Amino acid sequence: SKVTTVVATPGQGPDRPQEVSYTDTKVIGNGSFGVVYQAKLCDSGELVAIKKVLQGKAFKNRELQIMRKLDHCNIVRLRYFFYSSGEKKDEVYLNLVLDYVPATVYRVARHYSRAKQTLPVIYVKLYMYQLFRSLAYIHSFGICHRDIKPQNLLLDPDTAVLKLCDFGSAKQLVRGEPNVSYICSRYYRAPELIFGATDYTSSIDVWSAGCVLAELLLGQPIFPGDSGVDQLVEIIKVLGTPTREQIREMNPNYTEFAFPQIKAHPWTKVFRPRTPPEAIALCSRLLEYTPTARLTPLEACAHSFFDELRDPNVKLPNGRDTPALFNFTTQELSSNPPLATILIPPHARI
Amino acid sequence: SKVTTVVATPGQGPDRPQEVSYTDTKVIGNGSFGVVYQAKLCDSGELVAIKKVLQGKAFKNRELQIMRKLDHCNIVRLRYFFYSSGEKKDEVYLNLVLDYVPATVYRVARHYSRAKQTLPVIYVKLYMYQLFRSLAYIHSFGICHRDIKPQNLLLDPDTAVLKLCDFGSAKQLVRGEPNVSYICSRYYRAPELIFGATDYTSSIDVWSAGCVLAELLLGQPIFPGDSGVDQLVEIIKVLGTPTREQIREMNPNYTEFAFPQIKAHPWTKVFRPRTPPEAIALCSRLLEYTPTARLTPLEACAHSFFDELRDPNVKLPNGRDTPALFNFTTQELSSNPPLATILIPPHARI
Amino acid sequence: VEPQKFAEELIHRLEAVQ
Amino acid sequence: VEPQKFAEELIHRLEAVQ
Ligand SMILES: Cn1cnc2c(N)ncnc21
Ligand SMILES: Cn1cnc2c(N)ncnc21
Repeated sequence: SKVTTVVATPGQGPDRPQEVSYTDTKVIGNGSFGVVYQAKLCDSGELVAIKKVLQGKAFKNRELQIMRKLDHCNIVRLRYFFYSSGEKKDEVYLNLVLDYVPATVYRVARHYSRAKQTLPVIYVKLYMYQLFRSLAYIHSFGICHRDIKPQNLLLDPDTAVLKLCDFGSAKQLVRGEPNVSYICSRYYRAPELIFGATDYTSSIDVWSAGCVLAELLLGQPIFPGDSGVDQLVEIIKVLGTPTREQIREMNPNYTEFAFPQIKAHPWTKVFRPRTPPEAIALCSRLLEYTPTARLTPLEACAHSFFDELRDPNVKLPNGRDTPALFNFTTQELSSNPPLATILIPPHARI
Repeated sequence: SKVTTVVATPGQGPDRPQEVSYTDTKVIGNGSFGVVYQAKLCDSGELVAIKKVLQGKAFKNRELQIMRKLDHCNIVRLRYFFYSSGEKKDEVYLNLVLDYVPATVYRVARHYSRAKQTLPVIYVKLYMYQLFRSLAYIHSFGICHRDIKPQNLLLDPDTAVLKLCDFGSAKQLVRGEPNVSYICSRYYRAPELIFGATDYTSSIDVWSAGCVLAELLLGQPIFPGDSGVDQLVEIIKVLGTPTREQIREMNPNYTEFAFPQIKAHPWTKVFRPRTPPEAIALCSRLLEYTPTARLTPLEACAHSFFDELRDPNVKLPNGRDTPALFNFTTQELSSNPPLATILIPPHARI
Repeated sequence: VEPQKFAEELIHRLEAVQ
Repeated sequence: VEPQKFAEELIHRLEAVQ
């Protein structure tokens, strides 16, 4: 086949460019941000995804910088990166070589939705548990994804391993520094962001994870809507009208407005009868108006809903064993070390 | 209250400006296009919606021109229109005074979706029937809405009358003249448009009406997806991979590509068991790959699914009588006069 | 002006639902 | 280039589903 060679720089390395060859090139994605290709490394023969975006060269790329700093089992790994050309002359293009992952949580959920089936609770636990773990890690670096949603959760069919991807909106949130309110994706945008808050924290990702969980249990997005107001009405229909204090926690500029008082809708009636009580409990501790009242990602991992995954005799529906879910490092537990008593079961510590 | 007076020009009139006063002003909508206010006419005391958009004055407004030409019982009426100012100095703003309508098909469908209920078949018929009638009318003028979706279908709670609104994307399609492919709304975009066709016809609105119908029967959008490709995959999962001929009908530039052959999914399995056979039949005649094979709006009105509405003893769940659904004019039947034999029942002709 | 207008819209919508 | 690339993406997705 047509072999392409370039001098790429390793992702997690001392910045030492090297020759890299690849073939079997084919477009597998295209957006306003750029085109995404699939390729096979001539060396290892492994499949990779090449995300090509337009770079000004005069400004550093935030995504690249964030990625080159990440190294976790639940985060898409950045193999190499390099510059080139392609669309419209006299312009530099940044190419991100990431590991290729077959499916996404979104596509799997879709299969079940049109199959009139509910995703087995076992998978909901496996996926949510890994999502929170990736969140505990990026947050430990003070990094906020700002775009958590099913489409950005890559999955390995066989291993059932989940990897967070798409860091094109990620940013390091410095306590005491403004930030754009119109961030994240529609259905998954925290209430504070819909109210135009500018001093939000990483807790907006936990809200997004809660919407994800709820969607997996419901079979469809829990808070649909075209505009922010629509979104907020969907949220209020479930959580009820927020109190003045909750409103103050989200955006004090709305404290004195007198919103109609709508009664909250019981989480039990929201989901189906056969919904695990622990799932509902976990959901209510994630989808909280007050951002500081939401569970931390590390705390969510310790929640009872994930007890089954801590069972020594747990197995995947396909017979295989569950991915490594207890290899927590010091950096991962930094936020709350004591939790290691629960996060790491006895049959793993020794 | 604070009374505002202006010299507005009547919508369906000989262009004779007059004084108009109104109060009870309050924002009820805001978008990238402009702000929408609600007001009460000092004269009749009737409620109206004022859509204020930015106008260059150097270019005629397509929406205004299209609206001033429309006059139907199933189309939002344009009361008056005038110019003024508001946001950012030295700029002219066009204000559209339209009749105010309380709800939308989207909001009603939403109520049922979170109530775990299915919208009563009677309403599905009433709404779909009126939607097609508004389509038969605008199409008779060679006008294509290009943005049919639940949110643009206004409803009167009591009368159950439906009015099509939002003509900000409407355009007169001249046979043999290019047009933007990225038109309509996501979930409701015809296949030809997703394939980037530029010579599409008004039949794209009929596809959108079919997605609307399917959503009302399903309880959720039938073809979800973030991008076009995602949309197309959802469509293919239901209708099956399109044949070369169907592909040629949509966009000949894709004739020779060899797409994997996926088996169609039976419409019976798509909806729930208790779904009226006539609804499913109507749906399959609307959601057709070949745009020329789709039923015309006037033909859809004659479909058997709407027989119940032609029953002399038909009534609304609230006891009231059904809106005027047989007052078809010559202009409305122009497309296919003979159909008047079915469209207008015996207990109405005389 | 932003809060005031956003609030008005939200209030209008909530009054309809409730 | 547009058709070719769009087609490639669609083919890639369909092969996964089927
Ligand atoms: C769109 N897109 C971005 N990253 C990836 C990946 N790692 N695998 C498959 N697709 C991707
Ligand atoms: C947003 N919007 C546009 N037109 C209308 C209308 N007639 N009634 C209520 N809302 C509207």
